[PDB]
This record gives sequence, structure tokens and C-alpha cells, in this order.
Amino acid sequence: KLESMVKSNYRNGGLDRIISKIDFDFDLEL
Amino acid sequence: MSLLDQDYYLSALPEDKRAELVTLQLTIPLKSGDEVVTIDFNEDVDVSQLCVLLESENARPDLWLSAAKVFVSKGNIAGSQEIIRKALQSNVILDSSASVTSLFHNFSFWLSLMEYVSTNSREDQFLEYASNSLQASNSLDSGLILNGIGNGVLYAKSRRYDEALKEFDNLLKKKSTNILAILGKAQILYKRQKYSQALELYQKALTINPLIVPDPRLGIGLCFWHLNNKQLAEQAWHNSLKVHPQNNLNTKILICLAKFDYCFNESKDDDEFTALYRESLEFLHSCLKEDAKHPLLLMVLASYYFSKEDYEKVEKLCNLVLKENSRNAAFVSASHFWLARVAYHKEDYVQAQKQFKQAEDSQNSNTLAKLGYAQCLIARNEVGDATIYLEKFFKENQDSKSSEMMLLLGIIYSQSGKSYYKAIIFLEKYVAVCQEENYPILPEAYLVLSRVYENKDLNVALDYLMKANDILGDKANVYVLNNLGIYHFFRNNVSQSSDFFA
Amino acid sequence: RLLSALFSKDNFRYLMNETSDGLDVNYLRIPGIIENEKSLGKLFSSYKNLAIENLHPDDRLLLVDPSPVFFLRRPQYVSDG
Repeated sequence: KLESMVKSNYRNGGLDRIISKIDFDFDLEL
Repeated sequence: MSLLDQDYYLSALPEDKRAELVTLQLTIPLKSGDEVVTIDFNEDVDVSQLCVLLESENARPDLWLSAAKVFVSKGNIAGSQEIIRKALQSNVILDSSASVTSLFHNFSFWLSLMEYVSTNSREDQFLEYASNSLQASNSLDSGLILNGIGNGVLYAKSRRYDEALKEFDNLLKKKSTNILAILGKAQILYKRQKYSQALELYQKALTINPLIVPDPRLGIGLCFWHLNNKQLAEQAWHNSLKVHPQNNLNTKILICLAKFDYCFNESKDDDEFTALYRESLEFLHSCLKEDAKHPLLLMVLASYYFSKEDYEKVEKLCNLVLKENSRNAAFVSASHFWLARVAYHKEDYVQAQKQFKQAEDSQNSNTLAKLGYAQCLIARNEVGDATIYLEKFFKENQDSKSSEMMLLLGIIYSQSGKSYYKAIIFLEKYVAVCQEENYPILPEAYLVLSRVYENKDLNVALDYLMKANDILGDKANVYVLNNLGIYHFFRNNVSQSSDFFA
Repeated sequence: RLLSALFSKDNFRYLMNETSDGLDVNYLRIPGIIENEKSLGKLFSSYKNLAIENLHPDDRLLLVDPSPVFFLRRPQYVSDG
């Protein structure tokens, strides 16, 4: 069932939306 | 079990190789006789005063070159050059044989090489200085194998791989225990993409010397990455970090990239993906607290910030990387790719296509840049130009596993119609690649295959449509059900056609 | 999102070319190879006392072929008796 479980939003193309749900603050110089 | 650290291979070695090799205090006899002076290198040692004292007491050249090595470890390349130059002016080396002068000339050659490595600029000037020093060393003493090693390294930097390989063959004929010869040979073979031969050479170097600088385990991890055994690569990189916890941030960078790859290709669920991605971001930020101006880290973070709709900061980092690392073409290609991706949201199709072309010209290995270039050609409605470009790319790269390129080729050929067989081949290859990668097969490819097979084989079209319906599940549309009903009607399956029509 | 999936597939394959900075070999980096003029030979003969057995087990696990058997003897010339 691991073959069907691994198929999810990021594989379908919602990777950008998933990353957008992850918020983190960096020490950027720019 | 026994702890894997530097202290393990220290305790394996005798105490002579433990304590003496890492001494930070240098003992210098005086010219007055039995009097000696001990100077600790932990304190701020002045180059000029130490050189004047050494010249006055006329100490052995071993102390001069050891002080030069320590100042190399301190990063004082100019100070080490001053030490070497004043050593050549010292009475001892002038009264010694030409072997000592040749050794110090080779040390100056290594100083020029280290300056080139630490700056990655003024390559021609430092190479000429190093070549002159090495030529002087060879003329004064041609029997030193270190001169041959330096010649091989000089050929390798100038991409004269054949002559360097011949020099390393001569060195191997002289003796098979030369670790530096094995490392240089493996570096050349890796440069010639002979990963397996370099992997055996790296393993041999690791077995001979686990405490040799440069670290063979980095090359072993690179070879494991080339052989897809990235788990062993990460394990060897962790062992390398244990052995070398300082001045080895590149190992941490490779570990972060491997962790990102594992998160991308192994996360079984969205929550696990989020956890692994956040862990990779935290590890990358922790590595950034030591060096905050490393261009590769900014390039990696640009992907995350592009996914965060922070296009402005992506542009700032890309321009900064272009300004600093314009010598490296890969960073120029990556920055142009990210600028084109940013401009794609703005729909600057001409500007994005030009940026993709510049990225392609900078680094031809960027397949994503060429695919984005084809996408921009589609965006400007240049169907024929995109088709010709895609055919050229496919014929040049028939072994490349670009599944989306083949899917796009199949869709384009289906739109053309006359090239239906090429569409069948490309869509079947796309299906096979997706099955091998365990990725969700797009049902649109199955619909296109069914449309193509309508004029060839109704059975194959019906089977592909059934597979597409099973993939969609509840996402089945009216067109798919109607075509299934018509297929069963032509198949004289009255009951199944009636059910599909219902 | 198609280009995002392509980026995920490719990841950072072609960005590993710059990461070859560890391949460069320099004589002055090793601390104990230079302390005496013949320290290179001393270090080369210091590891002949060591072998695969002295290696750490995890590093032994890193030596993967890209056990002896009782019925393969090493040839001799004088025998015994």
C-alpha cells in the first residue's frame, strides 16, 4: 500500500502550495 | 562499539604520529650553541621578527618550512611567501645543496596553488608563477618525485590530462604507495567521468590512509551519488564530519542536498514531507550561521523562496550570485533559470525565453532551462519552432529520461496527427518512466493514447480509457463515460454500454 | 507546476560540479608530511603496520565491492614432508 500512499499532493503538483504552508524565518542579508 | 572519530585513528597510530605531528610549538637552536628558543604558534607570531631571528641563528631549513606550513594553516599566504623568500636569502639554503632550494621552490609552487584555490581568481598569473617555480625546482633537482607530482597537478589545472596521467603512471612505476599520486589520478578520472575507477582509487587511498588530506570520503560519497547509493554517501559524509569537524562546510552542503533529495523522493505522506522539509531548512539555516555569503546556499534557498512567492528576494539573491560568481557558468545558468521562472508569473514570455537561452548557453546540462525554453516557445504560440527544438533536443539526447518532454511531444504529435506513431512511442515511454519512478500517471496521456488508437485498435483505446477511469475514480467526466459506452456499443457489450450510458 | 515537478525530479544534479573543491590535492595541507624532509616516507611506512583490521568497522562497511573460503589455498613451491 506504500505505492498508493506515496502518491499525494506534491507528486500531483501541489508542491508549491505545500511549501507555502511551511513558514520559517531566515537571517537573510538581502 | 569503538567510537569513530579522529581520536580512534590517533590511538591506532603510535604516539610519535599522535603528538609530534600536531605540535604548535617550534624549537629553534641558536647560533651561540646549545641555546634554543621555543615559540608557540598559538600566540600571534610575527613573520618579520621570526624570519630575522631564524636568519640570524641560521637554523635548519626544516624549521623554516615548518613555520611556513603553520602560517599556511593560519591562512597567512603572504607571510608564508615572505618566509620562503627570506629562506632563499638565508645562508643555510645558499650553502646547502640544490635539493633544499628545489624543495623551497616547490613549496612556493604550492603557495601559488593555495592562493589560486583560496581566491579562484588571477588564474593565469599564479599559474605562471607556479610554473616558473616548479621549473626552477626541476632544473635544480629533477630526482624529486614531488616535482613530478607538481607537474601532474599543473597539467591537471591546465586540462592536460594525458601528460598528468603519464606522470602518475611513472610515479606508480616508481612506487605504488604514493597517496598523492592516487588522489591526483582519481581526480583526473573523475574529471574524465570515470567514476568507478576513481572509486576504486578512493577506496585504496582510504585503506592506505584514513587521515589523509584531502578527504577521500567526499569522493566516495560523490561516487555513491553517481551509483544511486546515496545512503552510504550520507553515512560516509557523517564519518567525514566526525573526522574533520572544522573547515569542511562542503560536506554539510552535500548532506543538506542529499536530505532534500530524500525528502523529495521518499516522503510517504504530506506530514512527513513537511517535517523532513522543515528539518532540511533548519539544517541549512544552521549551516548558514557559519557562512552567510556562500552562493550555492543562496541558490538552494532561492527555490524555497520562489515556492514562497518571494520573487523579489529571489531576484536580489540571483543578481548577487551573478555579480560574485560570474566565473562559474552553472550559477549563471541557475540564476537565469530562476529569473525566467519569476518572469513567467509576470508573463514576460520574450524576457523569460531570452533568460532560458542565456541559461542554456551558460550551461548545456540544465535540462530544466531547455524545457522552460520550449514552454516559452509554446507560450508565444510558436508551435513549429517548439516542435523543431524538441525534436533536436530529443535526437541529441535520446538517452535522457525526460518524461515530461516525451509527454509534450506526444501531445504535440497528436495535435499534428500525422506523427501518431511517434506520439504512441513517447507516451508509452512516459508511462514506463512514471511506473519506474512510482509517480502518478497523468490520465490525459491515456486519453490521448485512446484518441490515437481510435483509428488503429479499439481494444487498446478501450483498455487505456478504462485505466484512465480507474485512475480518476470519482473524477470521471461525461466525455469519458460516453466514449466507454460507445466503445462497448461497438464491442456489442449491450449491458456494459447501457451501464456506462446510465 | 510541471516545471516544479521537473525541478523536483532533477533536484540538484548539475549543481554538484562546483562541489568538487575537495578533489584538489595540496602537499602543505597535511600537518605531519612536512615536519622533516623525509616525513613523507615516514608517514607512508607508518601505515604499513596498520591494515584493514585496524580500520573502523563503519569505514570497513564503506568498502563495498562495485569472505575467504576454506577450499582456495594459496600456492606453494617447496611443500612439506
